[PDB]
Amino acid sequence: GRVRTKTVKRASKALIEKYYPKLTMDFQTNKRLCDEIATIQSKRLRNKIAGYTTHLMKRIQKGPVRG
Amino acid sequence: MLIPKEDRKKIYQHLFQEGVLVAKKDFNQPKHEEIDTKNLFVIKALQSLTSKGFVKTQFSWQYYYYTLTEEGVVYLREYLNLPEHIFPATYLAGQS
Amino acid sequence: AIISKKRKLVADGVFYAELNEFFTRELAEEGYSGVEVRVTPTKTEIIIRATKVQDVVGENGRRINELTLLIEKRFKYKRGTIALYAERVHDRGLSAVAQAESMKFKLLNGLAIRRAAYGVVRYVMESGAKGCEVVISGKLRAARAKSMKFADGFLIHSGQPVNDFIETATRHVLLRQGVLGIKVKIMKDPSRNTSGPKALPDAVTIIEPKEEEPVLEPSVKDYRPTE
Amino acid sequence: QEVVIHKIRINLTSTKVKQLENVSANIIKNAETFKLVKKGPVRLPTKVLKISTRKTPNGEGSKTWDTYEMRIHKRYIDLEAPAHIVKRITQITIEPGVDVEVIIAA
RNA sequence: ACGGAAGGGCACCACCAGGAGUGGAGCCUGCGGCUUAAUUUGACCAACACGGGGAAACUCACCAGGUCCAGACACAAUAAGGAUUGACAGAUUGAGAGCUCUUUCUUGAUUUUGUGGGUGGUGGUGCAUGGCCGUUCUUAGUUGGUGGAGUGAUUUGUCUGCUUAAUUGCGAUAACGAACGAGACCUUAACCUACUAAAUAGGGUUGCUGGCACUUGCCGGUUGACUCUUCUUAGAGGGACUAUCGGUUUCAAGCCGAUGGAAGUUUGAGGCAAUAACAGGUCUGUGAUGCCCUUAGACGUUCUGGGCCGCACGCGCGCUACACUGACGGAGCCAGCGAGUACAACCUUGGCCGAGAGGUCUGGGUAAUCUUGUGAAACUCCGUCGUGCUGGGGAUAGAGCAUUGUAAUUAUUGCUCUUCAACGAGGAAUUCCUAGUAAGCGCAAGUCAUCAGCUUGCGUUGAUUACGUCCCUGCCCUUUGUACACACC
Ligand SMILES: [Mg+2]
Ligand SMILES: [Mg+2]
Ligand SMILES: [Mg+2]
Ligand SMILES: [Mg+2]
Ligand SMILES: [Mg+2]
Ligand SMILES: [Mg+2]
Ligand SMILES: [Mg+2]
Ligand SMILES: [Mg+2]
Ligand SMILES: [Mg+2]
Ligand SMILES: [Mg+2]
Ligand SMILES: [Mg+2]
Ligand SMILES: [Mg+2]
Ligand SMILES: [Mg+2]
Ligand SMILES: [Mg+2]
Ligand SMILES: [Mg+2]
Ligand SMILES: [Mg+2]
Ligand SMILES: [Mg+2]
Ligand SMILES: [Mg+2]
Ligand SMILES: [Mg+2]
Ligand SMILES: [Mg+2]
Ligand SMILES: [Mg+2]
Ligand SMILES: [Mg+2]
Ligand SMILES: [Mg+2]
Ligand SMILES: [Mg+2]
Ligand SMILES: [Mg+2]
Ligand SMILES: [Mg+2]
Ligand SMILES: [Mg+2]
Ligand SMILES: [Mg+2]
Ligand SMILES: [Mg+2]
Ligand SMILES: [Mg+2]
Ligand SMILES: [Mg+2]
Ligand SMILES: [Mg+2]
Repeated sequence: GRVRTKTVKRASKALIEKYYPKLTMDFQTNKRLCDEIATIQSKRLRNKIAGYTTHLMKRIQKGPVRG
Repeated sequence: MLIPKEDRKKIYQHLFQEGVLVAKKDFNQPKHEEIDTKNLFVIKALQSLTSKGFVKTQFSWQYYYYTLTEEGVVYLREYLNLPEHIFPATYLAGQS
Repeated sequence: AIISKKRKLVADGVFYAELNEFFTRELAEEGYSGVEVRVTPTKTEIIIRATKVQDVVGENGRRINELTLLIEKRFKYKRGTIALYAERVHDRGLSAVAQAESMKFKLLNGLAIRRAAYGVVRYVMESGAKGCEVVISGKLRAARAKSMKFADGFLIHSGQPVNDFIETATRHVLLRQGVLGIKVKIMKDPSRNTSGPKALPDAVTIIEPKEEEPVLEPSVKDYRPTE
Repeated sequence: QEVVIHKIRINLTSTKVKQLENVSANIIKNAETFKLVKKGPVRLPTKVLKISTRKTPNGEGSKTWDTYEMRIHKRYIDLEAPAHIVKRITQITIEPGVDVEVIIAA
């Protein structure tokens, strides 16, 4: 039952829309980028944000996507 | 209350001398502390003085906090007939 | 004084409860807010945060003095080993206790319930709060009980953000027909909440990227060599 | 003429962590500043002071309980150190909440 | 709102497949009824081992009695040739109570008797109230600002679909932006041969020794030294985000599987937990409290004794059992939560006594130091028993020995010997529960001077059967109908 509610999806969308040249395919590098370029309070939310950012980046790499 | 006048004298002199009391709500105890008399008539005498309008009382967690107002000081001074230039220990300027 | 350390800490807590409730009973007319008990090697300092600091001190500084005396008898302390200190509240609007007592006082003078509650909420959000809420429960102009809610802004309810930001106060008011219950909740500004996190758990801030120019292809900018 | 080492011991208590750890760190830094030999801030099992209590003041309602608790952290420190500097350390850097106690043990 | 109307989803307080049960027996406890001077009372899914309700005194609220004012203050009134107080001894009393009397003696303006008033009340009213908690409701549901439709109550936003544990998202759109709830968040349980460290935790080497072997080795003892942090601790951090891959999905949200992992059910378990509401409970927790009642031979307070435990009967949590997968003897010997004395007397080691409960003498521990490695039970190994209500079961009684207690009879509780009852796996019916789970087993803590068969926690041994459904009982959204709105009671 993992659905990744509003906050992570919106934050990842803004992260991609403002930092696409710096984002990569790897989860760990994007995790460090999420740490440095954004002030996520906790770290579980940070990991979820980085994971959805990686998923959206992979979808973009496959092709162009809506939103 | 029927307080023998010497125990009441002790109550009054200690109260005027330093101004404050606690007087645990627990009645029937043998001796009230730093008074060497029964707590029961300590509480009753302070209640009578408060009814007169000389002691402000404040009950919280069974410790009957007592403080002397200015009219209380005047009444105690006249009753204990002490010279009129001495104030209770509260009035002493023990500031910072 | 020898006692088990866990019991000593429990006694320290119950002593703080002692002091807080006693000061609530006494300095209620003073807009009492809170008490801090600092323990030094020699003195047991007791800082009193209240609104009317100058009246709390009293004429010639006697009131505080007599208050000190009571404590020295309540806990069998020694002269000099304990000393009070009166301090003005940093901002009386933010503190729930002071607002609850003040609007209890306003209720005591027969002021309109709705007017007093809305004035309190307006002042609280004038102080910079990120949300205020007031529950007034009781016999509001009727024999049957009823509860009125006056809220503005947003108030969270779950997670220690309930403990971290929003502060609450509960008070009883005695009237000529019954008792009114007052609950006051204020969610402070998280950015100004020092000594802790400075945002909500789900508050995400993204740094705006810096804009740069890429056209410089060869650009071999030689520096002076060193050896 | 206080050259005799007192092999003194500094122990701590609190219901919180950050202030207690800060006080211990300042104590260790002060000890290092004057070239003091020590045993580090040895951690002690946080004693969980727990009380279970029924929520209903009147017994009516579905059986629902709660558990309030604190933790006490101790983190005692002992020093094979000179006299005056150690005491001066004890009477400085005190934070409300954390309680400092000193045993000479000499 | 309801439907024995429809669509789509959920829930072991529902079911299927099951497990353990309860309901049959005895007992403990809690209700009802009866009885009684009183057998004090409030609750009747969401009352009934609940009010922390394991009450011998106190508790206390009930009953038969006996005390006292702890009736402030103001005024009047007596009154200093006595307002008054107290008492030895006797009658009286249960009392060594000057409570009441016999006599007399003591005491000094605090008092005494009337008015106002005030206090005290586990007195009444939770259908006057607060606060708190419970429940509706563990589900995912609510709300307002501009904007659209309605004269309007209202409605759209809050939805055709698919997905999710989720008003969780993908989206489509007279809706756009938002707020509370959910999630996020904290505690806890894992993983850390990565950091910091440790005589209040452990380990190695080497000392100084004990024994057995004789080869330099094994199992030990020492608060002797040096050294280390793997386990034990606790701080800062790391770690998991469905990561990679393969399927399936308007190819989007997402689902399924495998692999690597410590961990892939939201990683497990929890803590907070929205709007609206109940005439749900609590005046019996509060010096929270409005009103009413009482306020002197008192519904105040205290003392003595009794009761809250009675018993023709019914019901609700449980405990011990009906035995062979067992009972009884020996022997093995394994935990984690705790807790523990100061103005009081706690946790108790160890040494002597006693058969045991227990007693005594000393010594530690205000606590990772001492109880304590809580050497706990179930369990394991070897024997006795041998299908016999039997060596099961241990209720009901008789006698004795001790402990706590001012006080133990109406057996407080523990121990020793004996009688050993019902009980043959328990009808209708009904309860809880899908992994370290249920179940078995005990220990600690709260009640505690003494007392648990209770509760809150902890750990040991540890499964069968699902991994689904709307059939019963309900819950969420939508559509529809209604003569219902105190709403199908
Ligand atoms: Mg929220
Ligand atoms: Mg939450
Ligand atoms: Mg059922
Ligand atoms: Mg079944
Ligand atoms: Mg059974
Ligand atoms: Mg039965
Ligand atoms: Mg029966
Ligand atoms: Mg009865
Ligand atoms: Mg229910
Ligand atoms: Mg009993
Ligand atoms: Mg009695
Ligand atoms: Mg009784
Ligand atoms: Mg009586
Ligand atoms: Mg009462
Ligand atoms: Mg009610
Ligand atoms: Mg709710
Ligand atoms: Mg409109
Ligand atoms: Mg609507
Ligand atoms: Mg380690
Ligand atoms: Mg895929
Ligand atoms: Mg969870
Ligand atoms: Mg009452
Ligand atoms: Mg009474
Ligand atoms: Mg009873
Ligand atoms: Mg029950
Ligand atoms: Mg037998
Ligand atoms: Mg152990
Ligand atoms: Mg037999
Ligand atoms: Mg009980
Ligand atoms: Mg299921
Ligand atoms: Mg009608
Ligand atoms: Mg009908």
